[PDB]
Amino acid sequence: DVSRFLRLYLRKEGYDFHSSSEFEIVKAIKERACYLSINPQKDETLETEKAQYYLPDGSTIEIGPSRFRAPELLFRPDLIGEESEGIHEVLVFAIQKSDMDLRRTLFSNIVLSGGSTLFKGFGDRLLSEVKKLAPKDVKIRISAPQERLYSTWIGGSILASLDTFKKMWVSKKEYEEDGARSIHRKTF
Amino acid sequence: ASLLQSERVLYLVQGEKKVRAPLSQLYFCRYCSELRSLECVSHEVDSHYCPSCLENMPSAEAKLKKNRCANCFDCPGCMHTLSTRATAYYLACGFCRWTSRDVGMADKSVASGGWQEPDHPHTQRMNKLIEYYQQLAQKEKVERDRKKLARRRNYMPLAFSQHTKEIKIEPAQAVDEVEPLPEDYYTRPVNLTEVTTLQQRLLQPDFQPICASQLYPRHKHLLIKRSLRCRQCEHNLSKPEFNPTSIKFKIQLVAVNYIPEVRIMSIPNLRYMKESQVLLTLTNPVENLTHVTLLECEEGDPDDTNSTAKVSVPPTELVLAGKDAAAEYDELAEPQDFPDDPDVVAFRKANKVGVFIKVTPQREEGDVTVCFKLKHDFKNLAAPIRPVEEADPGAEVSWLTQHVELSLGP
Amino acid sequence: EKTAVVIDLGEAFTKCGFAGETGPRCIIPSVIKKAGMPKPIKVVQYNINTEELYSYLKEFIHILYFRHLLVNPRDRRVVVIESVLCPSHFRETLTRVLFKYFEVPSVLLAPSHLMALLTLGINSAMVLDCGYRESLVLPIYEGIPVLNCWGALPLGGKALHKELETQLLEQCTVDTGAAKEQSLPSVMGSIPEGVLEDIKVRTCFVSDLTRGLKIQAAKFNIDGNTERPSPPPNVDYPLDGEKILHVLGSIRDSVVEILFEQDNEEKSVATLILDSLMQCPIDTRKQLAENLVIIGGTSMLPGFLHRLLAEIRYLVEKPKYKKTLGTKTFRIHTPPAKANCVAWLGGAIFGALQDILGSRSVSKEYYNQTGRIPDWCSL
Amino acid sequence: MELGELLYNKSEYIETASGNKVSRQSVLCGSQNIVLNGKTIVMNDCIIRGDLANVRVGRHCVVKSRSVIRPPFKKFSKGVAFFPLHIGDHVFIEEDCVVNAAQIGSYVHVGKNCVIGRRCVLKDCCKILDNTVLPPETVVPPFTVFSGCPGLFSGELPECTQELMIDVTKSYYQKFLPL
Ligand SMILES: Nc1ncnc2c1ncn2[C@@H]1O[C@H](COP(=O)(O)OP(=O)(O)O)[C@@H](O)[C@H]1O
Ligand SMILES: Nc1ncnc2c1ncn2[C@@H]1O[C@H](COP(=O)(O)OP(=O)(O)O)[C@@H](O)[C@H]1O
Ligand SMILES: [Zn+2]
Ligand SMILES: [Zn+2]
Ligand SMILES: [Zn+2]
Repeated sequence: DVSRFLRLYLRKEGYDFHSSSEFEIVKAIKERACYLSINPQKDETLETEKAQYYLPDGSTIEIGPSRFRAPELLFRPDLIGEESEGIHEVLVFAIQKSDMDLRRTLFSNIVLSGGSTLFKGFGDRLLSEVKKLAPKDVKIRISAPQERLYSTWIGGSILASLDTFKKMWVSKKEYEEDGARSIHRKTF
Repeated sequence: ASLLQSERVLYLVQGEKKVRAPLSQLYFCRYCSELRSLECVSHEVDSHYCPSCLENMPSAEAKLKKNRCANCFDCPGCMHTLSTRATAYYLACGFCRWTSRDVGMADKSVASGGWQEPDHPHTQRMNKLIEYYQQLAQKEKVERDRKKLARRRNYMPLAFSQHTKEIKIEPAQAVDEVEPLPEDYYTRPVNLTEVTTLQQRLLQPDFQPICASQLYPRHKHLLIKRSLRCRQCEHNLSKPEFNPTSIKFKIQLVAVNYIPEVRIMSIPNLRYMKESQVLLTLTNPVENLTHVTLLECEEGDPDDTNSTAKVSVPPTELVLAGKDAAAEYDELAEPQDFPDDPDVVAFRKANKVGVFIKVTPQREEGDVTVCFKLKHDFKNLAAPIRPVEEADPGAEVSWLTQHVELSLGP
Repeated sequence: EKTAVVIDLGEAFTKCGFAGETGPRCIIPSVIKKAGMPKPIKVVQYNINTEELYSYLKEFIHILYFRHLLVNPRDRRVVVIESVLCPSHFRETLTRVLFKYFEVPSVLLAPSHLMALLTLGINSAMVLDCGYRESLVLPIYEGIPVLNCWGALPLGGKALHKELETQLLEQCTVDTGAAKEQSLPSVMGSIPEGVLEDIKVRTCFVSDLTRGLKIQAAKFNIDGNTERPSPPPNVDYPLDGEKILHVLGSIRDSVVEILFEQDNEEKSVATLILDSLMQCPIDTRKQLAENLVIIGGTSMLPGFLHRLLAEIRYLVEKPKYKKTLGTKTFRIHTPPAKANCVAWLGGAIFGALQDILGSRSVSKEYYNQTGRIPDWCSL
Repeated sequence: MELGELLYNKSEYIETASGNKVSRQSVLCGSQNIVLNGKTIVMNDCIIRGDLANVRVGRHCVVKSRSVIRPPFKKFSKGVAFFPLHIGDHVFIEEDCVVNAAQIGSYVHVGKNCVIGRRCVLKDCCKILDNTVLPPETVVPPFTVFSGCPGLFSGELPECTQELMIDVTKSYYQKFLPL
């Protein structure tokens, strides 16, 4: 969705990426150059450098203000007009929904996973946006690993290696006899 | 203007926006001391007139008639003013032989009064929509006013008194299936004469018709009489109330009618070296001037400069006699004979002085361009004086520098 | 108060006139004839230096306010119609020209799609805008444009003009008038845009879905022996007087098909409505589908509205759109003014509302103070 | 060339009388009805026919070579006759130009090889560009430029035409001398 919204803002800068192939280079532009400002309103008033990005053909494009106000839509999806909570909100709401005793320990242990946390100054913004929503004088540690993109797989690789995994999985003969539920019931 | 290439040697304007324009196009501002361009100055609207039947129409009548002449018509096929021909009248063009009979408009008994353009097909639906939105906009105004005076009051919506005819337009019905392209278009020769081009289609925008027989002749477009007003200065120039069949200005003001105009009388060789003779005529009756300055070093936008013009000459006092003079009537001593200046000054006729500039061509490949500054004693007369009652010595003392850019043929 | 002027700066043509009128007073090609230049430069050009764009717009607005319209710019307000996602620097420049140079009282930057909706009177409707550069669609639901569910493809005038030029150069048959009665190919390296536009309008038309679907497979030649319908007769078009270009019948009904061609991606002018409508909220589906609006001069092409509405109902049955948009009744609105001048007419209807105009519109006193035009991007 | 008017040396053969210079090469069939009050120039191979005319020309009028000034015939139901044309003061007709115009205004610059139509009125301080066709019974306002095969409003002239055009025609006359 951030890649889709960046394409719209790039057309508002005057660079069209209409083709499905041309959507892939918008994802590359996003991954290369898009920084999350701590205050979005101050960076908008400030005149941008307009940092040049080089395309596959060789042509240059000056991204400018589209760079920072594209990934902002994660933290504030109402701006474009998508009815959602937001990345700062879903984290806090998930902790607040859980029992009162655990809230402090769950705030004290937050782990960032996936590729859409690697945005430059994501941890800086999230910490600030969580703090104001979360209760006052509570310790908030957002422990990002160095391998966020490949964290999900490494977990499976460790889980798979354990002898307990031998019990957890569903055998081919089990699926034929037990039925369809076999996969669902053994999931957890 | 065009015969002699006025679009060669240009004068510079001072302010926010710097522009290089011919002196013929520029205007001198008398309120202050700074010549300004047609671009820099603000434009106004004085009078409307028809280019065929020259009739000065008022501003109010134009708004009703949609900036058009009732009597005159322009042909739709080609863009030219039509003419009434009799047999009992039909409208015909001179350039193309398009008639009013071709499209099938009936001949009128009366000459001008009979002819008319059909009413717009969606004019009734228009007024109904305006009145609906007008009533609906009025509700928003009252809501916005009530909200604003409540904020201004700052009473926190305190209920002192009790709070709280309709116009309903029917929305357009959506057709289930739009009319298909007629089966004629398949297997039929297309004559390009019968169908109309885009240009002549778009001149009639209210119902732009594909066929020529539908395309009616539109009324002739009224033209404008421009009046210029500056940012700092108030008035500048304007036109009479009878601009139709008149070449008179109510207030004549132009850069050529105050600042001394420079012209390249002779053009020498363009092969790396030469000596060019340029004239410096005065327009004012009695004044003084000097082309001393060499446009400094990398100041006053000398980027166009592709040569080193010396013009190492002191001031020369020239005067204009507004009268039909004979060939060498009288020889003045102090003006002409005393500054002989045979190397510098080429010739000195009435309101004329030729000057030799030592240019250095072929510094670039080609297109030789020279920057030089010209000074003149501007009798501004800014202070109140009736037929030069005041001395105007401080005014005459004022030296106005115009950064000229002469461009040699090359 | 005075009747506020309406301007609508487009790549091909600009609409101009006064508020509370049946249609626009002047409609002309958006170009300027500068001294030295043989072909006149286009006034709206995206991705250039601001100073060069400022001079072109200053030159153009001057021609509109004096030669075409006859009225003082400072006296009365402006209603600038411009499409949604119009480049930032261009809109910033256009306002800066009107506010600084001309010193207009107040400009109102209306989106073309929301203005097109007012002309009908209906509060909610889907709006397709087949223009010169890009054919854009934007669902408008009860006054609120839904930017979330936008859609655009480069299948407008420019893409059609380029396709015509390519086809004519392949099957090039001109009678120069110099022993050129015999078919002479590519005597001129390029054809000027003014000619191509006139050929498109007069000669070329939009085919029926049944005939068009055969034309697509015919030129493909997908394991079939001459499976094309019978074309129309060849039309002879004059080029620069003496040179007579014989336009092939195939070119007339094949040039248009690039708009309605699937091209594997499943991205046509037809698909763009259904692609947008499927992405819209579940409650809004049935209201938007029932109220379709087709503006833009590209849709004026003869038999475009029938082909589109037909191509829609065919693409509905396709398995992708069959689930969501299966049992939906697609009905087109017929606007009061012509397809080209629907956008303009909205701004005039809006301009007639003096009370709301002054409030919504950005005053010069605000712009001189701030120097920040409000946009749908963050403030 | 760069504002300054250039030298043009005339031959011995030319009819110089009371300031008015008329090339002997240029026939003017009908010398009775045609009249040249001022210091006019008519270049070689030019035509000024007396087909029931009254061709009055300006103070400093100029007509370049291979150019024709013929009066138009008025298609009147009462009587069909040739309408007498009146060339204004300080009029500059360019080379190879065709003129079938009735009442040409003062201080005008008619371009090269440009055909002006039948019964065509031109008001003072106008300019017709080169390779242009003004159709029959057309009017051109002051401070205007008409061009194209249609012959329609192209733009406006410089404000200072009245003062400027005087210099042009008088300079050309003064500069145009015998060899
Ligand atoms: N270095 C990066 N900076 C910013 N965004 C990135 C970066 N790397 C990946 N992304 C974004 O994250 C996505 C990768 O998501 P991923 O972590 O693979 O998801 P999943 O956990 O479902 O496998 C990319 O498509 C891109 O949009
Ligand atoms: N009346 C018409 N009939 C057929 N085609 C037209 C007509 N008017 C315009 N067109 C074509 O459609 C295009 C419409 O573009 P337009 O909507 O005026 O520009 P923009 O999208 O920049 O506002 C033109 O470029 C032209 O090729
Ligand atoms: Zn001034
Ligand atoms: Zn008239
Ligand atoms: Zn005509």
